Amino acid sequence: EEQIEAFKSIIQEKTSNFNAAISLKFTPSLHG
Amino acid sequence: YEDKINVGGGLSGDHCKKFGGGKTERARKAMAVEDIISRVRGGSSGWSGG
Ligand SMILES: *[C@@H]1O[C@H](CO)[C@@H](O)[C@H](O)[C@H]1NC(C)=O
Repeated sequence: EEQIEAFKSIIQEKTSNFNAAISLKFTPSLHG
Repeated sequence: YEDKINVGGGLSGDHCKKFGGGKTERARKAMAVEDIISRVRGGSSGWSGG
């Protein structure tokens, strides 16, 4: 009698996030 | 920063990785051989043979 078994499992994940919060406000009539 | 001239700037990054690996291997082997031979010089042709 002969018997053999083989199991394999692989999982891959890669997150990514990139904020950008930049504001401009200027007032010395003139306004910005 | 701002001085009454204003300069604006802002950045925020986020990175993440999730890796996974799994392996399984199973082997099962069995071998059996049995032989039984009986030599009988009893003196019976058919009945002794049986
Ligand atoms: C933005 O910033 C927050 C807090 O710092 C962070 O959790 C997130 O991963 C960033 N990126 C996004 C929301 O895309």
